[PDB]
Amino acid sequence: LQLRPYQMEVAQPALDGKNIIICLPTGSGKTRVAVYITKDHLDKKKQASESGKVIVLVNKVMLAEQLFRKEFNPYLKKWYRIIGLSGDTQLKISFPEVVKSYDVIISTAQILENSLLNLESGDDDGVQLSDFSLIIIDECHHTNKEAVYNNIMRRYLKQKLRNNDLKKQNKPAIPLPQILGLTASPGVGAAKKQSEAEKHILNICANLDAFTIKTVKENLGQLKHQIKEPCKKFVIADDTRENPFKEKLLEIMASIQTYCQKSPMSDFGTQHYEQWAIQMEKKAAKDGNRKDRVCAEHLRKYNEALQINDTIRMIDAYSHLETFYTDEKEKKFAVLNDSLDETDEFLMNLFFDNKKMLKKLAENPKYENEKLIKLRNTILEQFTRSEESSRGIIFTKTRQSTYALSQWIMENAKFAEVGVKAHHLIGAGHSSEVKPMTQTEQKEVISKFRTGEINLLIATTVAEEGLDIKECNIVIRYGLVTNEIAMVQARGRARADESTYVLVTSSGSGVTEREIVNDFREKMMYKAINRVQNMKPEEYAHKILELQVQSILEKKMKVKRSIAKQYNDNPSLITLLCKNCSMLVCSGENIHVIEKMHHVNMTPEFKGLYIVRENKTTNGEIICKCGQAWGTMMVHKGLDLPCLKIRNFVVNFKNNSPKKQYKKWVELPIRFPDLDYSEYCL
Amino acid sequence: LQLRPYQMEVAQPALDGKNIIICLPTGSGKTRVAVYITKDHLDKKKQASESGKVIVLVNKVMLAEQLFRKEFNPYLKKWYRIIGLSGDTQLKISFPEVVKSYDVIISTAQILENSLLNLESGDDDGVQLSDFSLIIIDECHHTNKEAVYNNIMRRYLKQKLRNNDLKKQNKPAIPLPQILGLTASPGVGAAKKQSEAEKHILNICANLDAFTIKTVKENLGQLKHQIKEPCKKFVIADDTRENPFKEKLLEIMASIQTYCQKSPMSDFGTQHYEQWAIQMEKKAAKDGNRKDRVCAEHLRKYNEALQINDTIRMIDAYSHLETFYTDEKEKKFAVLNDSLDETDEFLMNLFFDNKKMLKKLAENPKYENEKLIKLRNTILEQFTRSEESSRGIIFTKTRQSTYALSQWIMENAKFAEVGVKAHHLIGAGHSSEVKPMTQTEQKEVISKFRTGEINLLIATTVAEEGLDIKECNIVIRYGLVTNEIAMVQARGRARADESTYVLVTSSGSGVTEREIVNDFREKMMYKAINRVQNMKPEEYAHKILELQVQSILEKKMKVKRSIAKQYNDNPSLITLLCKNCSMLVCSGENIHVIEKMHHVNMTPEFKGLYIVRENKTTNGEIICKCGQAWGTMMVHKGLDLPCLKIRNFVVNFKNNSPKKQYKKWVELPIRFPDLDYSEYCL
RNA sequence: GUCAAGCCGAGGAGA
RNA sequence: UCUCCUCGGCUUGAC
RNA sequence: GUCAAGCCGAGGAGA
RNA sequence: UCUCCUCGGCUUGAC
Ligand SMILES: [Zn+2]
Ligand SMILES: [Zn+2]
Repeated sequence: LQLRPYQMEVAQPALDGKNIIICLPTGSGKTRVAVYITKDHLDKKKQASESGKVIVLVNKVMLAEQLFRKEFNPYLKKWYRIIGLSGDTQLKISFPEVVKSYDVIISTAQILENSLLNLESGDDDGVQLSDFSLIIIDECHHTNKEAVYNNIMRRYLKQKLRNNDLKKQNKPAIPLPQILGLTASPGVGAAKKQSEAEKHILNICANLDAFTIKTVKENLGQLKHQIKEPCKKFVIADDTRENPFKEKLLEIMASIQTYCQKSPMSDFGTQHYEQWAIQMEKKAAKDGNRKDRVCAEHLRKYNEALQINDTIRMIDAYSHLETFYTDEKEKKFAVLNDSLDETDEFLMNLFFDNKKMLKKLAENPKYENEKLIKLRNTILEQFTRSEESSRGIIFTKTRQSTYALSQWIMENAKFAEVGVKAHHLIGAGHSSEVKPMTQTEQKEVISKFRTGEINLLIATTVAEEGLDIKECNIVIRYGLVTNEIAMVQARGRARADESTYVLVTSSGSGVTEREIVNDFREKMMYKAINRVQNMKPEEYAHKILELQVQSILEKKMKVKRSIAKQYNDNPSLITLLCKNCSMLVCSGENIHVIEKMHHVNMTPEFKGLYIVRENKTTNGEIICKCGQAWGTMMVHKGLDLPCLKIRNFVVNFKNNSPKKQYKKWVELPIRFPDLDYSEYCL
Repeated sequence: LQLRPYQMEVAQPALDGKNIIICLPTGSGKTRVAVYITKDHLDKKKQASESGKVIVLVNKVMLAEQLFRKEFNPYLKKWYRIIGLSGDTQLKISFPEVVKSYDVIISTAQILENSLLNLESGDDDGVQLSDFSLIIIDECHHTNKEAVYNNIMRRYLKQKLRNNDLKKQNKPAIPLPQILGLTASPGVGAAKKQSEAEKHILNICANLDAFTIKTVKENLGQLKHQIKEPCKKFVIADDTRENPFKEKLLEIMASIQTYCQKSPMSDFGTQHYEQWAIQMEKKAAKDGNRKDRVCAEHLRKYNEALQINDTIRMIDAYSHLETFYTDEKEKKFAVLNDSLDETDEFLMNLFFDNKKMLKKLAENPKYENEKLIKLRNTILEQFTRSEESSRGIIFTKTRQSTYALSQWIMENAKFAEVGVKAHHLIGAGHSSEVKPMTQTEQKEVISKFRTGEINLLIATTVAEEGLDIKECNIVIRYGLVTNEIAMVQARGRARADESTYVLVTSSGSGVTEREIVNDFREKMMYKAINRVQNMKPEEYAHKILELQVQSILEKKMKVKRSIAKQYNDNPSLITLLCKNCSMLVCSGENIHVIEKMHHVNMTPEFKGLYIVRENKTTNGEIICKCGQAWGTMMVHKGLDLPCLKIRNFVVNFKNNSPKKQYKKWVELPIRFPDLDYSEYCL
């Protein structure tokens, strides 16, 4: 085992109790300190002949795998038992046994939280914090209002308050395990005033029951000498192109609005216009009136097209619009086949013509963009001066930006002659209609980029966290900004001597202000850390107890308000109607539930009312006669049961029918019966 | 006849209807209970003057023979007629007559299933379950998703649902026979949560229409007193040798990969690397490109060599590699005789040299292994302390492990001076290129080991089931684990007072976790058995009917999806090409079928295109000009017809030719004509 | 009584 | 989906 | 080992 | 409240 002087200095208090936090810059070997502390604690327990239980909590499965593979297991594999859990991992043994089997655990917090909830509900034995002797948390800054770590530590704090009550009343008390937290930047919860930043840091400490931040001061110099600082670069551009195509799109906007006779009262292409369109569509659906709901949806689509145009070339906005409208036309063709609306037909007659005109206009690369040209100039100069040693990382905002920029970079032959290789990267969560990337695909891309099979990697906020890469020189941000914590993490991910942290932005975005404020929050955070390290121990204890009570009572009354908050036992006392068109779809008696998860009806009347879409190229889509999507087919129990999304339906109570929208099955108060499938048999 | 109090307690409900299950530990005389119940049922039928038909179903022919010989026949031979059937037995009488002749039957389930299928298809009269009056099933735990017992009981459950429909509609109904099931551990279908284990047990009960598990509780104590528990032992070793030879093999790996310019992206020696190699070879064959398919195959061979090295000494991996490459060289010599490829010749020039070097290096027993040394130490201490009373049983994973360990144990003189005698044992199914052991050979080895002619018996999963041996003290597992059911059966096969259940394992394998989880699943299974025995009879009936409908509908829609699932009447509309090399081999017009089983072509053009290998020392092998194996010669009809394996060929449709691999004759949609051999005559 | 070949299906373990 | 292991059934043929 | 679907919760940014 | 992005957990199913 190897340790360094500043590591001892920071970790010295933890060696004897002192449940504390640790904050060190990236690449400081925090995991090494954690493993050393765990080994010391286990040795002390074995010498003392008491049970030694250690758990490590991480918010990312990849982090758990990396910790169990690279650093944690190899050092301590021989002395004790080690294992790493996760949802992906097949927890075939159990959670409780691995707790009372290995004496050392690595896992995501939510697994432990689920075990605790099972224990309190009595469904499973689960485990209690008292069964442990040491908790280690990674990325403490995520411990906040009601995150998972915060739930675990709220449980611990309730136990500690119970112990406080007993000590002055009953001598026996439940022992509480030591708590160690790790991070690099504890962060600022939007607190601007340095006093508010101090309050935020004290809240973080109280959430962990931390005795002190305990940052390195004496040996700090040597640490600073060992760590290096990259180089920055700012680049700003102004928008003056897009006039022809954008003006034509705005003319289409105006025509549609005059058809609807509506006043947006806001500049076109802003998310406020999207919000207004959503509100208008919701109101139209609630009132049951047509001619505006479908028009509101189309206005929303045109607004999204205008936004993507503002951010991306005309061809991408055209592709989005024509894909959506080709899907709508396929819906209309299917509706005609199984068997004319003034709004739909008016819009479509306007469209076909304007779509042909915009196809003709789209073949005009004279005014495509300038930010992309400037990006090309940047890319080429840095990669040419790198001479094949450029590990380019691109950060953008959305999925479509990544896809389109990767495609158009591959199209360009200048990068090809330079030898650049570009591949895109995105998250896992399925959303935005875009194909998510599987964790296996993520790992494949990262491995290719590490070994050099990929020289240019387009990514999103995922790259800003994790993604341990040996070399990262040219890290460019294409008009985005998240916060000081992620900003510092990304700027520290450029782990190379001559690394360019380049910010390619539009003049409108004030990212320079945010980076300046981030550096100032960094120095303010260091100052607040020094202050708290210099605050009175008694006052520090009083304030941490204060914020502990804050959190405890907040959670208590959150449960109080959310005991039920919605109670009604009315199995079949509503009518569900279609959204775009108002016809009786179902009632509360013909519908049934599966697994307490999926809602579906199987009555032949339902069968002979809807329409089925040929699956896009088993789980085929199901739609209405007006083209409104109702759900998807499912194969559970073997029956081809059409599950439906309540977001696409509307509700009407039999009592008074105040039409409203739910947007989610759980949100509504009433309950639907479980699918007792004794019927449908033969 | 002899019976014991707990046997009456468990079997009392079955004496009057109550189609149920029974679970008792090994050596509890379950067969005695079954024969007593059968005698009681027959006596009741004769007193009542109604036909009494009893069938016994077993999944192993040896089990049927043992039951008919030792316990079942002798007790009841006088009162009624008894017989035991099996595929090995010459069923010259018939199935239906023995059903309506003996009034008592012992057989494998598949015989009854085939009779039922013949009856439904109308080809043969067959028999129906209504013709029976009592079914007894052995090893109920095998009754699962779609095993044979599950098919029989699905037929029975469909009949029962028909009867349920009639009772409320038509008074007359088809009588259903009583059902009795037997086992020792009903098992857990991977269900971890105790609720999921309860669901699995309820599914098992529903599959058998069981009214209750009916386990012994009152007299359980006496049973526990009568049965004894062996002693356990764990031993773990770590791997640090193999560096020279393994490093040289990995250098060969790297050279081959650089020749192919491929990135495995995974640690060498893992089955994932084998899967990737298989996928790459399949892709190469599909695309018709060479230089990678043969290279992929050789990479697979080297991976297998590395795995066997990791598990076994260097000499075994060398023997495997040199045998395979000597076969390849014999193929090449034959190809040269009947008449140079860059990949083959490059690989072979690399090989000859590296093979000579590895021969020179192989004579180095300084770092052969440590797990084998530890195994030797174990073996010697237990056999020395046994003083010739050691019935050693060794469990391993594969055929080659058994062969090599037996050979190397016989080579060692320490066991020889101790007087140890070692013989290997394997299954019957032909696979892995290894000579399978005939059931006659199996019986010979088991008889020799029982009488003491063999003191050490190396075996595989076969030994974990059946293999009734009087004495078994030292049962050692050399790095393997299957499940809780087989674990408990094997641990109960150590039927002696002082028996050592020894687990010799590598530190990597977590067999200790699995055995702990197996004991915990045992107690959880007992708890679930108690619960179901304490569940409400009405709720129990409802849930069993629920799962019965589950299974019935699942099978219904499985047939629905598998009515045909692949339909095409195109006698000669494809071209079959060789796999390793892409040349036209045959078409769909020149090929013919025999017995609906064997595929072959006899055109002289086919004759003058392939090559024949001298049979390894009638059914000689047939190969291509590129060394690819095409099939084997056959003598059916008397003609020397070369049958071919579709796994070694590739297909090309005349319409659009999307090259694909079938791997099996049945899987493909099209049909080939029967061999009308009116041609070829004179 | 013994052997060889081929085909079909099923289960378990691992990945 | 792949590997390993196990089981049963069917057909042919030979000794 | 791989894939698809669905559901639940949480965090960050913007408005 | 809406949009965008990210994360984790659960269930099912298939290969
Ligand atoms: Zn509608
Ligand atoms: Zn060939």
